[PDB]
Amino acid sequence: TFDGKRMRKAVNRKTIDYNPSVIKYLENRIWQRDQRDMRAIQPDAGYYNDLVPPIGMLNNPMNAVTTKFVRTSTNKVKCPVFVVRWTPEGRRLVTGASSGEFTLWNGLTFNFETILQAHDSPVRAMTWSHNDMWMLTADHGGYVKYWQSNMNNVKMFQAHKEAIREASFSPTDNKFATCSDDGTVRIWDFLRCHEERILRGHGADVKCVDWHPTKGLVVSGSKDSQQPIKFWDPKTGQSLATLHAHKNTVMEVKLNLNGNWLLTASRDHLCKLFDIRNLKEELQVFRGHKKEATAVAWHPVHEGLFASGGSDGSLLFWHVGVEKEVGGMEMAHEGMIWSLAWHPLGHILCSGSNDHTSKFWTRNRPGDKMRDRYNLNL
Amino acid sequence: MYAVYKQAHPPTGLEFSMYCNFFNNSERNLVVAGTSQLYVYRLNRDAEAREKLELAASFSFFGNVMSMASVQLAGAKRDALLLSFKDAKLSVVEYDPGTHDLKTLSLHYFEEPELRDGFVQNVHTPRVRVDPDGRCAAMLVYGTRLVVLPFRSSFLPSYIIDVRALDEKLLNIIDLQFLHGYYEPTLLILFEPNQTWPGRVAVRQDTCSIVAISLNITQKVHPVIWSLTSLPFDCTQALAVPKPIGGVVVFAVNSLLYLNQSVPPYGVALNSLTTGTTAFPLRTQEGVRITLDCAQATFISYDKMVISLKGGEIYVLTLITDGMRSVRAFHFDKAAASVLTTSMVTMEPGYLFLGSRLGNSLLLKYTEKLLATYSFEVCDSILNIGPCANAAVGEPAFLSEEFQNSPEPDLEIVVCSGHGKNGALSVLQKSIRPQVVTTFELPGCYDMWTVIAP
Amino acid sequence: LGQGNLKVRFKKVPHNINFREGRVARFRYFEDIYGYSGVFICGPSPHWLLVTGRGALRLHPMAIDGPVDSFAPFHNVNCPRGFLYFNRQGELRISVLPAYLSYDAPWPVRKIPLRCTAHYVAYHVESKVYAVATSTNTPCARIPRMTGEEKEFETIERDERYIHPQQEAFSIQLISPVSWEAIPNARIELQEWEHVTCMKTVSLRSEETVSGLKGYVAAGTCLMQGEEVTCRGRILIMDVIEVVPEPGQPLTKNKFKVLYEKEQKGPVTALCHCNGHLVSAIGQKIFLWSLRASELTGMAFIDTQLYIHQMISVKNFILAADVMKSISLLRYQEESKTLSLVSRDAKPLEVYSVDFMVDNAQLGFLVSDRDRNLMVYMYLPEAKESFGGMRLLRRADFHVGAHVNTFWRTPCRVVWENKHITWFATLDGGIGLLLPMQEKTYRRLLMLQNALTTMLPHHAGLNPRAFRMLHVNAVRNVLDGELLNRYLYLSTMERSELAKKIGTTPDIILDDLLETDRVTAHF
Amino acid sequence: MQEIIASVDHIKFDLEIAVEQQLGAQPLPFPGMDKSGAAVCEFFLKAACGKGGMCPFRHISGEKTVVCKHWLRGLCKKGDQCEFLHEYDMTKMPECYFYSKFGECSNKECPFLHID
RNA sequence: AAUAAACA
Ligand SMILES: [Zn+2]
Ligand SMILES: [Zn+2]
Ligand SMILES: [Zn+2]
Repeated sequence: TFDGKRMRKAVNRKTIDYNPSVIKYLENRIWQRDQRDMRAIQPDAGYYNDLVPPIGMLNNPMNAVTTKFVRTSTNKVKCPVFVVRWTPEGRRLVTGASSGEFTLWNGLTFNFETILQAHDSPVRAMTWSHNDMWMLTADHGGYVKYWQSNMNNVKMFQAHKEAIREASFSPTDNKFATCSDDGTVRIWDFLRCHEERILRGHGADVKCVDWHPTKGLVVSGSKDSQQPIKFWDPKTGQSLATLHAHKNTVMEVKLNLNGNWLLTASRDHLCKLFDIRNLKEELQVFRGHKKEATAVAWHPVHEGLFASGGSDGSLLFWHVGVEKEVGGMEMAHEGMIWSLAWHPLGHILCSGSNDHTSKFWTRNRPGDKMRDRYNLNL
Repeated sequence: MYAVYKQAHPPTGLEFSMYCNFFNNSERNLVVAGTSQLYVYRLNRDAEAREKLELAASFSFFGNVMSMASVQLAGAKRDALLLSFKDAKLSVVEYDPGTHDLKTLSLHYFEEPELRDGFVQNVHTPRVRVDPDGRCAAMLVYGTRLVVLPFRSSFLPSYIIDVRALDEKLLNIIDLQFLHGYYEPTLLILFEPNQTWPGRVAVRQDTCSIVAISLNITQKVHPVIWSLTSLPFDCTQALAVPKPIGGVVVFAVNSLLYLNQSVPPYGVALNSLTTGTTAFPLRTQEGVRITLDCAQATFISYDKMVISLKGGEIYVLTLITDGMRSVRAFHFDKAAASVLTTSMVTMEPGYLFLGSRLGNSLLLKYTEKLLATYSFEVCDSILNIGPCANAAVGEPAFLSEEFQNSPEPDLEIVVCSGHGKNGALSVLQKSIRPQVVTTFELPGCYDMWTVIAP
Repeated sequence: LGQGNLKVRFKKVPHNINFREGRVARFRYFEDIYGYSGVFICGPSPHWLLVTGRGALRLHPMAIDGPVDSFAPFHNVNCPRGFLYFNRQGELRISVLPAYLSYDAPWPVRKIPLRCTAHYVAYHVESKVYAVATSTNTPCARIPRMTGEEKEFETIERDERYIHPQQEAFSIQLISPVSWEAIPNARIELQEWEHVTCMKTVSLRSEETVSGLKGYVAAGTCLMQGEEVTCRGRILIMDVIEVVPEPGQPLTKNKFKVLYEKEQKGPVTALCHCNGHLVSAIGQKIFLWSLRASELTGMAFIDTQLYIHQMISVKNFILAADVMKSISLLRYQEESKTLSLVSRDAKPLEVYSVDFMVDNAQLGFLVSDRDRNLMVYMYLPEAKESFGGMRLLRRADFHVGAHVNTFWRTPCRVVWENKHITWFATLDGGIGLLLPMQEKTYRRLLMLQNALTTMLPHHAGLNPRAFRMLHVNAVRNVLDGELLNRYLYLSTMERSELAKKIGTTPDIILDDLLETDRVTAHF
Repeated sequence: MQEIIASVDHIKFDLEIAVEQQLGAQPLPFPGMDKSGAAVCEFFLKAACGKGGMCPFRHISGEKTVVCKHWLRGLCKKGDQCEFLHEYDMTKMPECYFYSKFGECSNKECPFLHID
């Protein structure tokens, strides 16, 4: 058993510390005016001082192509992790497993901090707020819990009679939307736990929900090939649009924080950009996932780039304006990637398999050789 | 809730610098600019307070200058200024006689949301370059939209070449210059079509490229003549080499290239960090171990380029030329050290200007020594409260005893100006506080005069 | 014109000066006073008109000795090249310009070349000295690992055709205000890889002096050794104590007494003082240490946001400033040893540094940005657009032309009884200000500013209204005294027209624009 | 030093008035919360506070001699029904479990108490 | 006390 009561030896820990990078940028940005003023991080291991976080190099977003492996983070009960979030302080990392546990993993140095028995069902959804206040979760059972920053259990309520698969949140603490496997998107009142409205007319089980950061748009994705992507209108309840995008089973749908770009993972080996103000045409598609693309996460301080999971555990990195992918791990993260979550500083990325593990991914260090088993197996 | 902003000190510190015909065609005049302020300095040589930069006109803008180029238009008696302001505003201005102000010639607002392709957060600054023959001028709006201003009213209507809809899929521009020679405004454009980071060079070895697009002004097409495609991954600014040699030098961080259309590539390496990072054929520059990442440069009439490095070290690169006007080898010399610059200008031949934010941006003077090594001397220095990182209010220590019982606080500020080799404290004190050495009490008198008697 | 006329014109120039309280002259030309030629403009707000060989026109006020009636250049045997003037009370004063400044810059300045990056400065009030953190560049040689037992340091073994990385070694100087040389035997040099993140002047409570507070110089500093080594830090509280000087070196009476220097549990990023408590920022925590005889005893902390890089505070209200996330206001009670979160910003904001806009009863939170902005937040619990006291709200928006790191308050020179000018020095060499006003005097000028924005030929065709917009709603409430300064530049015929077009006379506006110039004539 | 020149000790700001009588703090939703990040209500120490259970700020009780070990990392499920203290005084910590039971400790910077 | 030590 594991209860913190038996003694273990003293150990130094694998540290990915952003503090020597963030301090460096503060010293920089005084005498830096742009990125065209920045001193170059020459490729050698001696230039470990000159790293700035990705806010320092807004230009050149290939900074945050996090292919350097850090740490497999596995539990002692070996359940496959589904959702992964960082605390918006960048302090820890709550992670959802099939037995309904929230293992809070550390941030600068990763250890473990506590276990929870949160859900009676496999966890399926996890989002924080725009302030750090409230965390939203959801599961296979239909129960949605509110969580604080100290992970207090708040009043829980059966939001759905069948398995929720997402929950995203309005630009406030007032409104959010959960889609489930009954096929509906139900938009919720935050405080009253009151069922505002049901967005029917969808056809089959909808497994993702997004909310547009300003305009109040609920975007969804579907297994139903007839009604795959629906925009919605949260105050009225009417179907605003319908976008026929994918041949089967749209997995995860994410909008930028700039408010224009729709991004859509799907089981036909594709990620697609849609400008949401022009649904007639189509922006670029993203080809390179040799099996199905099951997880997608936009980069926080770089609009333009995102990481894109695979059902073969393939972990790929893209960029808007760039047709083929940038980073690459194949046969490397083993299993089926369910979710990704960047650190708030966009410098270290997480993962999560259908195998029982959940690896962590920092940026490539200067002047190392990528002979690692993820990058070049030689 | 309400406030008034008032600006107590105009911003000292020059981000842009040129040498144009601002007041008339007879004399050139050093037009330098900073954040939201333009300055035009003349040149004294017989000054009492010897050479000295004399200010001639200074101008305040309601907007930060993001680039600045100049071109003498058709039949004009002065040299216009192509300013560039944030979110893609061009503004062609001129000095006017009569009213001693400016005079706007043209206003070009390019802040259209379809010119961004959705990218809200503008990261690229709009960059203004001119064709040295004065045929056209090109602004790189938002990184992806070459706005061309044709020249001959003295103007023609502009147009927006899409960058990403060219050949070669340019997609990450680093620098762009108008090259010399030619019959049409050829514009070299460095880019990175498959972008990498110094720190990730084992799967992405060297991805920088060049397209010398040739602008047809009338027909409004653009042939992408001449492309190279495996330049080192970390190339900083490109630079157009003038007419009698032609071509381009392309500063990389750890190397330095000389590229041309009919000549094979020739480029040397400046340290042994080019070993596992570059597949481009690099020789070994003997007796030199430096880097070129933030290094401003200008050209001596032909075959001599003044590189001021990071660290403020001036190198005068000599391009050694064959009899067929081709570059054979390079030749460095460690010339003197000077200001941590942000710009560079050749003035009247034998004078250089080092425009700098962080440091007193000063006027130099190179001479020939008794191949052709140049020795530098500082003639004048424009005073420059630099990037004030922190600043604290202090009390001065020589307040005279007559002013002592004054009710207001009497204080100054000490300012952490500059950076690095030009770092400083600056003692800023707005009013003037005299030293009373002798006082008198003479009532009844109301005026006073002083004369001189032997 | 052919008949023989002057081939010159005259251009009027902007000012800051008003002449508002035999033939007496107010314009007295002086040649060769401290090397300078020019004009002393007498009167109720006396000014100097200095033009050197630079050719630029310099307007330096002289607000000491009150108004000045007359003036004369004076050159004597015992007096150097100086001047000579009447007080208003009939006091003849032989006087000399102080000889250390240079009056050729827009403000009088003396440049003190340190030849190393000055990060901070802190005027220690007791014993009257400055304490500067510096940094020089040493070529690096070791790469710290952390392999499981202790730090191991890999020596950089490369080719002879190799340039080295830069290691910066930090030292805290001690600059003396009397003559501006540094003080020998007073230079706290730090460890090998330790970087100063803050120096301030911190007042901690004590039972020695007749007051409570003492006025130390506290500096926070942490070790940068790359992202693989855990960055740890160390609070360096100092003290400048006058000892007897060495015979021959009278500057050396000043010397540090390091009270506290102990390694903390994480990087020290920001420092503040609150009623004699030391408020320090370690990691994602902000600590509240109290200074005992030799040890710091912890009293309060809160698990804050990512990287708190600026904190200033007054009257137990701590205003933090993260790099990405949010500013926070905090609050420390004494009777319960607790620091707590009162209101934070909820939106992401890439702060540079923060301040305190002070009104007669309102406290505004002036917060500069990455995007060259200023903005004033307030804590308004009765407002319904925030949550109930759990979200700050911006109440003014402005777009400075330049980045801003420095911030300070002053009393300005009944109205203006309790309002503070919260000045700043921008990161491009300029020094601004934000003078608060009332609702009536603002809107008599916003009618003017909108009349000044449209009906004037601005330089380079620029729009001053859209330039001073927020650059993300832009809830602007801050005027532009560099556009309103053009009203002082218009002719008095043109002045009266824009007064009638907004519904007033020029004399009401000239009583409004010259009273925002009079109360802001410090330094 | 900011307190010689621009002193504000004589000002009663609206900010200090906003935090004494708390100026309209809403009775917090979801009565199984924690009241975390909140300081104290002076309405409870002097007299009756007014609202019970669903109140914003913290209500303290006596006879708490040991500070809470979970609370330091930022995980307090109990809140004000906690049987342990929530200050930062480094004298009321528990005995370290591995120094009291299992001989010596392991780490070098153990905060917890080591008694013999 | 509710996982402080969750180790390779
Ligand atoms: Zn209460
Ligand atoms: Zn507790
Ligand atoms: Zn112990």
